[PDB]
Amino acid sequence: NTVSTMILFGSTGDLSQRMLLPALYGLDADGLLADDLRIVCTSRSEYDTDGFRDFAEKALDRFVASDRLNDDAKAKFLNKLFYATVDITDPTQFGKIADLCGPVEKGIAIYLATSSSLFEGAIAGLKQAGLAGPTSRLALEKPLGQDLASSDHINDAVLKVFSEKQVYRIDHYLGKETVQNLLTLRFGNALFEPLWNSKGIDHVQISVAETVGLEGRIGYFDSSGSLRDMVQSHILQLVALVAMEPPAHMEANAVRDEKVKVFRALRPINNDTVITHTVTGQYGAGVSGGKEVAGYIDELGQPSDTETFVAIKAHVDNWRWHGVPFYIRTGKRLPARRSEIVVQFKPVPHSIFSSSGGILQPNKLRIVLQPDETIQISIMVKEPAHMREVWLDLSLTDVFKDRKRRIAHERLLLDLIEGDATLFVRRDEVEAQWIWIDGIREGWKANSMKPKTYVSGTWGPITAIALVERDGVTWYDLE
Amino acid sequence: STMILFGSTGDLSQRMLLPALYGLDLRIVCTSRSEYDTDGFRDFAEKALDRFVASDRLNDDAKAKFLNKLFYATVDITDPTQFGKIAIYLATSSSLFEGAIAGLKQAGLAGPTSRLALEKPLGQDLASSDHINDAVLKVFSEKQVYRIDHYLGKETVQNLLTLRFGNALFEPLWNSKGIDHVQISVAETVGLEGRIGYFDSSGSLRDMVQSHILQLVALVAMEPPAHMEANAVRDEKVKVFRALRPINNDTVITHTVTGQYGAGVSGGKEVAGYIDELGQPSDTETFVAIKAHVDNWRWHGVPFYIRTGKRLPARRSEIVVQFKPVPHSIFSSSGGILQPNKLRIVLQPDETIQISIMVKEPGLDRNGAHMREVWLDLSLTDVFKDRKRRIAHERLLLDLIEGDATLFVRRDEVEAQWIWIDGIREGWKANSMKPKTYVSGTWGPITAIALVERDGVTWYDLE
Amino acid sequence: TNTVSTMILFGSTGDLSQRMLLPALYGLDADGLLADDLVCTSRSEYDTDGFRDFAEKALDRFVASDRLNDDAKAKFLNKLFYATVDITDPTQFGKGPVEKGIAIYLATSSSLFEGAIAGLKQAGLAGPTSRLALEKPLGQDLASSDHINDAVLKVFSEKQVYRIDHYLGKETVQNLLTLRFGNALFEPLWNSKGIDHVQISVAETVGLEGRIGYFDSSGSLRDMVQSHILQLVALVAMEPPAHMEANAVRDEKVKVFRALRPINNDTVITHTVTGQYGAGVSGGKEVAGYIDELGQPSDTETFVAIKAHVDNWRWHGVPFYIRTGKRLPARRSEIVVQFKPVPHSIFSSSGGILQPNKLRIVLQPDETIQISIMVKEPGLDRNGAHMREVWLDLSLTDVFKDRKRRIAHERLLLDLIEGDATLFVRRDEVEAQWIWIDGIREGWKANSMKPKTYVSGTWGPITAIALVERDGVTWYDLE
Amino acid sequence: STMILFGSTGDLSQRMLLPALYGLDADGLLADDLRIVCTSRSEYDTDGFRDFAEKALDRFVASDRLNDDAKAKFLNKLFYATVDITDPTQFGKIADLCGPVEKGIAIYLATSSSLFEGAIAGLKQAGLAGPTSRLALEKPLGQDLASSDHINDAVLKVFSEKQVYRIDHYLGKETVQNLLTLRFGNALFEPLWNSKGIDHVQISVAETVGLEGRIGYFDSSGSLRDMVQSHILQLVALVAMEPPAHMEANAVRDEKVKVFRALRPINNDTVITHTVTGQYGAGVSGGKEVAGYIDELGQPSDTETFVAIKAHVDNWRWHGVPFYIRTGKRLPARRSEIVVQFKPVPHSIFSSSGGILQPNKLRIVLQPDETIQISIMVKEPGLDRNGAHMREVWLDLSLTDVFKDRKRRIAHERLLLDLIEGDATLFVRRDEVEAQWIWIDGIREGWKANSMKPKTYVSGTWGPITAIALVERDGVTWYDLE
Ligand SMILES: NC(=O)c1ccc[n+]([C@@H]2O[C@H](COP(=O)(O)O)[C@@H](O)[C@H]2O)c1
Ligand SMILES: NC(=O)c1ccc[n+]([C@@H]2O[C@H](COP(=O)(O)O)[C@@H](O)[C@H]2O)c1
Repeated sequence: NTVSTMILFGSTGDLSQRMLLPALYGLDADGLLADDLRIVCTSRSEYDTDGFRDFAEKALDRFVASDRLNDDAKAKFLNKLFYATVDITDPTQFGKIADLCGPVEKGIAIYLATSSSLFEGAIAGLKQAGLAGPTSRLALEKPLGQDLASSDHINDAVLKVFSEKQVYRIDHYLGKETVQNLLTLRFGNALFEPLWNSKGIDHVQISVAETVGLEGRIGYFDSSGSLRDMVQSHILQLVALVAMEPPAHMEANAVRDEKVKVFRALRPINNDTVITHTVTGQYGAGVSGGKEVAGYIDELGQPSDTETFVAIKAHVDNWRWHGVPFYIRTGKRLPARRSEIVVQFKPVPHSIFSSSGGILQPNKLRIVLQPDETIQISIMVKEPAHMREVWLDLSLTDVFKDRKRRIAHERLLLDLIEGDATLFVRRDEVEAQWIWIDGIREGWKANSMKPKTYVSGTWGPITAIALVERDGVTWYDLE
Repeated sequence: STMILFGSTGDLSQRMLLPALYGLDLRIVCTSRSEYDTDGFRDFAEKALDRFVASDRLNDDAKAKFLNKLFYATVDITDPTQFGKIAIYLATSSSLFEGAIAGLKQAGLAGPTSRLALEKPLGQDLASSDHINDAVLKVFSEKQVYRIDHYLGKETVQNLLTLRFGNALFEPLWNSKGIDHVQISVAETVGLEGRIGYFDSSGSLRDMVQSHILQLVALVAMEPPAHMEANAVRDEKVKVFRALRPINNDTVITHTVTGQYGAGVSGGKEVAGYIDELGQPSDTETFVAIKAHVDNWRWHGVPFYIRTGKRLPARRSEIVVQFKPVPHSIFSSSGGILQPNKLRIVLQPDETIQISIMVKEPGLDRNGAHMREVWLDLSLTDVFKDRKRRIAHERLLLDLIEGDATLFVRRDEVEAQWIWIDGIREGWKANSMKPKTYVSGTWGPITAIALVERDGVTWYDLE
Repeated sequence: TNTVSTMILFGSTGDLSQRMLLPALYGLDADGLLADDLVCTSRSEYDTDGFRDFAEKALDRFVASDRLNDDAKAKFLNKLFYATVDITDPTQFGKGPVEKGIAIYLATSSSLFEGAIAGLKQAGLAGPTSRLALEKPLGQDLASSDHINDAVLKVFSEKQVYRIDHYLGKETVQNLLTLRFGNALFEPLWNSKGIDHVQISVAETVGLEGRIGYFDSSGSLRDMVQSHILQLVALVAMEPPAHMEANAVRDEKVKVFRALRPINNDTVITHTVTGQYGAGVSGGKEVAGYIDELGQPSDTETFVAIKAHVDNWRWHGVPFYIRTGKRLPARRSEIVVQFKPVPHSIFSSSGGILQPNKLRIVLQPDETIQISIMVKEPGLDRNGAHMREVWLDLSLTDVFKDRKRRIAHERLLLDLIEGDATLFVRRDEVEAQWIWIDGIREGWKANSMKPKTYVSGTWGPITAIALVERDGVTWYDLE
Repeated sequence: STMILFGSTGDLSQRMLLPALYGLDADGLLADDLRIVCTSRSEYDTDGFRDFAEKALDRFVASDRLNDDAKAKFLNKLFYATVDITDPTQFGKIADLCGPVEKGIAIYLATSSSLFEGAIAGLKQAGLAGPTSRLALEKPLGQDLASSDHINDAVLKVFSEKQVYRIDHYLGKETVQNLLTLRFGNALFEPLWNSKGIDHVQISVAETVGLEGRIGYFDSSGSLRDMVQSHILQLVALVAMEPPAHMEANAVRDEKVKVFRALRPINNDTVITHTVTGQYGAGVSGGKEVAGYIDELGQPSDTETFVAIKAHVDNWRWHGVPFYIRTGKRLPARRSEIVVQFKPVPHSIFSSSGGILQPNKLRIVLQPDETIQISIMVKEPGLDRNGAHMREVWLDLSLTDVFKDRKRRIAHERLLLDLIEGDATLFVRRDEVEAQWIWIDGIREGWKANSMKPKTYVSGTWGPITAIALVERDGVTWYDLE
């Protein structure tokens, strides 16, 4: 089902230069593209197809890794680069894109790199062009909704023209190689699944932490907040991958179908539940990176009711996971850039050792998705009569230094060209994720909850550290 | 106080025990097959003191102290008058014990407050261990007896129960289900020097499987005690050995393979064959391998693959628990071996724990998407650069000083070992089975290589 | 939510509108479940006004005697209508309040179903106000089934469609999930570890007599395994729904349907068996063979037998033995989960049979759940003491004497007047059912498997007992 | 060979043992050569007291087993000499009474532990002791562990442990014997027999009667010493034991002793929380008005007749699983039974629906009937508007119905035959006894320092209100049919 005609919308955007064109050339330069591939890039600004190509070369030079860069391999990729100045608002403009496009039976992959308000106009023009017709796919990587209603608004109006199979919603997460091995680690190994239940598993937690701020995306970040921005998709995907029941086989939908279910089955957070289970944290002026950094209001310059931090004790309510607290924690201006997963297991049924002897420490498996990728499992070992909880450590980066550090889109981009792709979100996953997330905002918006701030680099609001510790567990911290 | 190390003037107590004993610092009495002087025993100790940890010997004023305080005394072990030339260890052998035990006690008196450590196989047939034990227990106290397994005291052997029972993840699969087979391997690069004749009567099997490994097996297969009591531990090991599937005269043909180290190379030098070194024809098995079966609710149908040898290509000690594979491969044929997870701990050669894991390879939606096996390492001897890599024997003497057997073999344990062992012997001897020569530095007879492979399993090689 | 006062009946002339549907409806109105204000169209044209006489003939001799009463019948007789029309002719179909919902029940054949849609749309009956139910044997091939389904879908929304399987209404079939997931003892055992094989048997003493002509089309495997027995497999293997939802439960069956090991053309010689009932004894009486009863020589199976495999985490490697049969020794539908034997016999072989535990759900004619345990016989023996297998028996027929509900159909039917539809199948379910069964038929046709004769009343072809025998498994029978 | 019944005048001998022996004679499991010599403390001195034994046969033995002709064959194997354990000098009369040493002598002390030691001293003078001689004892085996040990120590000093065959009446009943067959002869249970899958265990011996003619012996001990140190504690070991490798006497025991060694100490502190005591009180029993225990005693009474405990085995398998023991006299019904409540379903797929989904339960009634059954949830049949109904149900097995044919025989006949056989299979070991004794001695001390008072319950009532609350605080209840 590979597509030899693809159209790049929003080609004027930073993402297309920053994450799209470099990924493409990276696929080119290695030969994953059928050389009979058309790529009709479209932007409002005016450039000659040879012209646009020169702009792309700048982007390729300013973004593609130097080792990949080759003046021959760039040129071979540019001769598959064709552009066409078009207004969306005017559907009559699209026909010029249509003439460039390769025959429909070969098919068209339609990337949308714009704003969700701009989505509605563009789809209409394609049908007159004929690009709207089946044999056309469609990817989306935008603020395509903040609540259900918009997402339903945006999706319902799309599903009018295409179908779910045509739609390829994309999550930057799942591009990540580390995110992907997680299914392999759980289902390529038979030790984890026996204990991957409510019994022998005590608490689990997610922490996507970053020192960076909302530098540049502020004003636009102020609309999402950490919870709309990172946890809505990115983090709930981690939960799905870690809690999903296995599919019978590695199918796009069957994999999705289990994640969809995990999204569907979770403890809802209600009005009364939110004060107990939710924590907010804005950023105080603080020194981060050894350099003093300004508060959120400092940079924002305006009153703001957005988070930057979130931390939620979620519950998966399925036979397997019912009653296992899932402790989420994301935020900016944190002590380290370290996204990580810690599964903590229930302690041994009986400590047959002396009370004096080191208290047993529950076995825990830790995976850090970013920046370093490592997998470690806690154990107890008698010391050369005492013990130390010592770790069985492994670094993926050490394991495969040679493998190329491809970009997260290079991979995502091809799945879309190749055929049905499991790394792309579905409406069923999308509606459920809002279901949980939305209420949370409405319930705590209805509760006049206002974020408790911390000085930047403080590890977040004190109110947080107690959400976990009033149940008796601590957030994993390096020592 | 005053001890007696009968056979301290020997290899047993020149590197393994007495050289290690330097750390164990009372007047020290030591018997001697080569009966030298008081100062000379210290001088002989001083050469062994030279063969000790460089830092600990250099730091110790003990080497000066050893010259300062020393005891030597014609052992006269055979003589009823073997004594007078508090606790004595029998660094002697089973033969150098029975008469030795009878006479050493009589000259200085005996009864309680006297040591009783076999420090030996202390038996050939059951009757040997039986008779020899029986005459001891009727003359000592059961608490006084300290049968010694050089291994059990080794710290790496010890953390197993902490490993096994301090960790939730290992036990759910530790079953008949969830384990495909277990694998124990005692390797040495060395041949036999000066011990071949004693070894030749004993056999490799008797020297290591009966004492060094069977305990290891218990530690690996035993059901836990309610609490970590000396007898609570031992009572559950006894349960293991007594649940060992007997090797009949029929089970020996298919389930065992004998070997013998031939002539070859070891490292950068080349060594000669075994019998030629002996100078007399030997039918002793330098190398033996067993397909032991333990039958219990937990394990019935889990093969235990034994392997200890001499002049082996490399010396390594470790256990390979290979787990029963995933009930289903949720992936396509094209990507991933999906090789079974295994837990491996190096023991005597180095202390490390590693678990086999399978991780998806960095990949793009190419036609092939393989997942590679990866291991989680812990260097038990690299994280504890603070803890002294102190010898294993040194600690056991502390337990003797306590007078509580924290780790000494029990008769009800021991008698379980021979009954199984001797059934291999009486049996395969009744079938006229003979040892197979193997090149020095190779991996025993090729008859073994087929023992592992008729099941669909292979031994463990790092490469 | 039906707002429905109108019922549509097709195929009344069949031995189904009389034996099951007409008595079923008798209950729906004789206990206040049918509105007082609340049609009969014949696949075979019949003289009219016969039905008021016909129901008394057909019902009296079909409905339960205790249930039967002179009064209840008159109201039912009045409500009933009878127009003599032909499915082949659309104009006939046109010859019914709009406000009342029209619910269309199709008790004809799959081929006749398309015509009914053809006349309804044109007669004025098909309406958003119309809900249509369809018989279980719809289609002989996935493409034929997909053909009819696609046509109905344009005419009717999926919700209006109510795909019928009578097995899903049988009480013993319904509580199967309650048995499995309302009880924690069963689930730990329900895995590749702890289950040796599952064993299903729908047994029948009666060969088709009137229906042989229509049967010869659909093999015993098509008539029963496609719908009835294949649902049983879902209930006995389906992973738990997080919550019981009509679609999620159907969704999880679909997952089970899709995880069956493909019976190709190479796995048909080894994992399937066909049979045709020869001549023998039925009730001390001599009854004739298939080919005698039906003159045309035929390769049709009056008996089938499968060794199906579910290849997921839970079930990979657990054999599934399915044996629908005609002219068999008994009418006993019965699932027999046989569990893995003790990991070790800590008991001497001489005194121990140590037979494996078996969960036997008897679905008909008697409701009788039971479990088998081995218990020591009471005697004084110094050695080799004997141990005897014993059964813990239950009787849903004896325990629920008070509940007193006669038939599955009345619940399913009433449900269509209610519009619930949880029992009714879903399209995605249907199509995964066919593709698996279609392969088994194609492989035998490509592999030229021909039914073996079995004297009528002998469990089946000798070949079945050997399909189990090679694997050590036997066919459970009361001994 | 030759049997001796020390304690011959005992009511227990009259009902439990003399009927059992008749059954062995009737079935011809008893040698014609074998002769039984009985010494009774206070009555029926004449050898023709067989009539007194025959009286015992009538009021106790089953009619079908009873056979007028068969009695005489048995009674003319009965030889009685009046003897006093306290005076050794009269032990001789038991000797000079058949008892050829080569045939050998099987000695039964239906006497109390206090009388145990004295009887042994007479036998050694009589030449009864040492070779060719066995020895049986009884359930109490001493007031305390030191008390049992002092009597114990001298037994092994006199006969080799091979020859002591201590009797725990429960171990040997067929329903008690099957337990291990239940546990390890099937694969269904053990997946869940752990601290994951189980809510709690419940062992309960109930009795409609009080103590009559047993009161003087009874007020020395108490119900826990009477039917717990030996009986109910054996049952606990069988329920919680890790399986043996293969079914050998010591292989079974060595794990049972561990279950006893595993149990957590009640201690002085836990008794307010884990111990409930009762004193049988005047009321109804059997439909009859029966007298209160103190009034029957004729003296103040500190002994329970009822106890209820929250036992804890602290091993890998059972750590933290409460075991609710409850043995009583004048309880509403006679019925020994075990109820395993399995930990409830992990999550409910039909949580919205009304039905409770009660936790599964394995019920084994050892007495008075023999029965195993299983709690399962199954959907209630209904036509449902919206919402669903689920009713719990029982999978039935009446062992007696399954094997009615095989003769039903007294546990003692199995227990006694092994004695002549010289078999220790249903006979307790000293290590078994000490572990049971230390636990009991510690609860008794805890009761002593806290001065707990048996709390009076009515006759025919479910014990004291104190016991119901101890079960209630967990949420657990007591199984009561209906
Ligand atoms: N007893 C029955 O007649 C019965 C049973 C199961 C399915 N069906 C199917 O429903 C329809 C019934 O038509 P007849 O009543 O003419 O057989 C057909 O599609 C038939 O194959 C009938
Ligand atoms: N039913 C019983 O009498 C019974 C039950 C268990 C043990 N015992 C023991 O047997 C002897 C009974 O003697 P009495 O018949 O005088 O009660 C005592 O040692 C007693 O502890 C009696």
